Amino acid sequence: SGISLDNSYKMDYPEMGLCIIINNKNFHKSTGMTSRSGTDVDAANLRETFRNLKYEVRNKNDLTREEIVELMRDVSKEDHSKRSSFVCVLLSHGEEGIIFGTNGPVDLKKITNFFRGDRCRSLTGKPKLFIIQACRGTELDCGIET
Amino acid sequence: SGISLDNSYKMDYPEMGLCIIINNKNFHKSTGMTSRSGTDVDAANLRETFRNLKYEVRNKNDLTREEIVELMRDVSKEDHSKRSSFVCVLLSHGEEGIIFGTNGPVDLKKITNFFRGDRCRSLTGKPKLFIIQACRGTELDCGIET
Amino acid sequence: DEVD
Amino acid sequence: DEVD
Amino acid sequence: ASGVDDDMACHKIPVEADFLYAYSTAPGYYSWRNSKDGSWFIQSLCAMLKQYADKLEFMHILTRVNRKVATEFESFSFDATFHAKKQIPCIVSMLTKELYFYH
Amino acid sequence: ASGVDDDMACHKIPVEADFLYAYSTAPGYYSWRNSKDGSWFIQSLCAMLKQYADKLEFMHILTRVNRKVATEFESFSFDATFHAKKQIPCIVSMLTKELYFYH
Repeated sequence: SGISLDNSYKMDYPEMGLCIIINNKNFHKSTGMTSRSGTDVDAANLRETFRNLKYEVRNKNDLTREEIVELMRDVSKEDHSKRSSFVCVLLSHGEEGIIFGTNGPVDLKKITNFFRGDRCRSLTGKPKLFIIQACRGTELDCGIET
Repeated sequence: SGISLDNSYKMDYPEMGLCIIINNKNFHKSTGMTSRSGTDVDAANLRETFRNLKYEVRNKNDLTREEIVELMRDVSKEDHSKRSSFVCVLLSHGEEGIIFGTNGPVDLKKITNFFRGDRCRSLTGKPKLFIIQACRGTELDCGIET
Repeated sequence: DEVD
Repeated sequence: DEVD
Repeated sequence: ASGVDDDMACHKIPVEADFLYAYSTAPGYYSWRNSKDGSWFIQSLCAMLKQYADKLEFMHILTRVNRKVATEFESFSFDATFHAKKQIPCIVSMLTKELYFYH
Repeated sequence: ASGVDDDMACHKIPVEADFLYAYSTAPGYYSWRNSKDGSWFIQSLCAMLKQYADKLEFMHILTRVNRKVATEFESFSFDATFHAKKQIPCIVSMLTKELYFYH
């Protein structure tokens, strides 16, 4: 055939892939975390947006730290051979490198490690996207007039 | 005039801007840091590469932590009004969020803060690029066969 | 407005 | 090869 | 030329390659959410994907998201400490190719 | 629609906006340098800029750099601990527009 460049990911597999949305709105009283009013609007918007991009959207609400880890592990263990990519959206409280389960924090690295090129072979060479809506600290940007 | 989109930075100012290269090869014995053999090849390659992109390249070798801070402060205080952008390349030892001066570490945040939109007004709205060749920790990537 |  |  | 660290007989890629982290805010910063309309970041991300997913490469879409959040939003708070604040999303790419949602 | 956090009378942008950090390696990882040829990252960055600066948007150039470093390099060390290792650069963008070095 003619010249082939391979500058863009192959996105014409039978399936675009999964879009896992973890929507944590209500937290255990014991954690002292406030309810995240408005996150349902985000979750719904994401489901519709990725639905139109042809992703298999799966939503999960108010997951504990253990449930988040179990979900990620289970998902990473699926056969993604016929999927072009993988998308995970995290909506919750957080700090630098951390996302909160309803009962406590979870290291983002623990979540993403399940999808490492050597641990999820059916996703090796495919784009793995993690969209994170959560704080990364306590600094505030005063901004500047333009 | 016709429709204007403004989707790309204005890069047609009289000058492309400065390209500051901090090349730290030799470190004070007191620090226990090894010499960075090969960094001169990087420094030279960068000078030529950015020279052809029409940047005003300025190189500095073996700067102490204090000299790095002074250089950045001085540079951020210049009038960049006629410059399209700003580029700073850091070649040295490092750890997460840190770059080493010849006599000790320097927080990357301290270096970049000088160029914040509210502290360097002549660069507000212009791209500020920091290219960093330095370690960000001690993890090693075992890789995966493809 | 609230922070996450 | 060496590390920075 | 020849060396000890290039052109390996067995091809390998980093285990950390091909990841893209679309953070809602810069490292160390709070992230803003409207209790009624949703977070500034997700609101914007969905709006840009809806409008450009069939027209632009992913990094360019995320760049539009950065501009939308940066220019169109500013916090309102009865607490002076949290009032009139801004936010800039943070694109972290370890991708090795361009990404288009269409083909 | 109307809200408390949009369409401000006085336009402002985040002080952290318009920054781009081109890291040679992923967060928490060592970065490799050939004592003879220079660092894998800088070697690659210069090669891609020389070849594509007059043809591609900056993020796309950096993506080619990611691919070059990820695929073409692998460490060689007499110390088993540091042998046969890989590296993936890390693009961190807070830019609000596309960037072309030419016009």
